[PDB]
Order: sequence, then structure tokens, then C-alpha cells
Amino acid sequence: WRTLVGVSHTNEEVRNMAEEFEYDDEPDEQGNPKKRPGKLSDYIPGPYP
Amino acid sequence: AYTSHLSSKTGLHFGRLSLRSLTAYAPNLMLWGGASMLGLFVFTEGWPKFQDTLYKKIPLLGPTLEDHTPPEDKPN
Repeated sequence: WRTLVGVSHTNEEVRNMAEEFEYDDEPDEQGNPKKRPGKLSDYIPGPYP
Repeated sequence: AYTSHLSSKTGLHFGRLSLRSLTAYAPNLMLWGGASMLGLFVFTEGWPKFQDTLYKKIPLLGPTLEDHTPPEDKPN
């Protein structure tokens, strides 16, 4: 996501684009899986698992 | 009227290096020291720490190195 900033989009625009997807996070204090919205350091996700 | 001796003395030295040879070479060594600093400035021009301390203050050349990218085009 960070490679689109300053090339075809604005920083504030790419952040909104990434936040519409979900990524695996660190497990909580009990060890269960968690999810979080995307960041600029993430990669563009694909349609199939 | 007449001369029967030769008055002389020994000059200060240590090995192959004498005091008279050092005074002859002193002005030239300062130019080499000056020319060595200039060569260092050529090879450290891309170093940002040296840019913010020395090169950015040079008139007509300093402002050239400045980056003016607005924050909205920087990911980091």
C-alpha cells in the first residue's frame, strides 16, 4: 500500500483504501485469534484464500 | 690575513630527516592538508549529517540540496 503514495494517490487516500480490508493480528492475552484493519505497511490482498 | 682552520657546527637532525629539510617542506604540506579536505568533501556530499552541518550553508549551492517534497506524498 505504501508504494502508491506520491505516485498515483495521496497518503490520506491510501490509508482509507487499506482500512477497508481485514488482516490477522497478534493473539490476545487468552491466545485467541484476532483481526485488525490494514495499514500502509501491508500488501494488497487477493480474492482467494 | 691568513686562514688555517675551518669553523663549523652540526645542524639538528634525526636519521635522514633534518631540521632544514622540514622548514622547506612545511608550506607544501599545508596545501596537501588543504587538498585532502577538499577530496573528503567530494566523497561525503550524499551524507545527510554532513549536509545539515556544512554543505547546506554554502551560498548558491546549499539550497540546491534541500528536499521540498510535501508531506502528502511521503508514506513514511
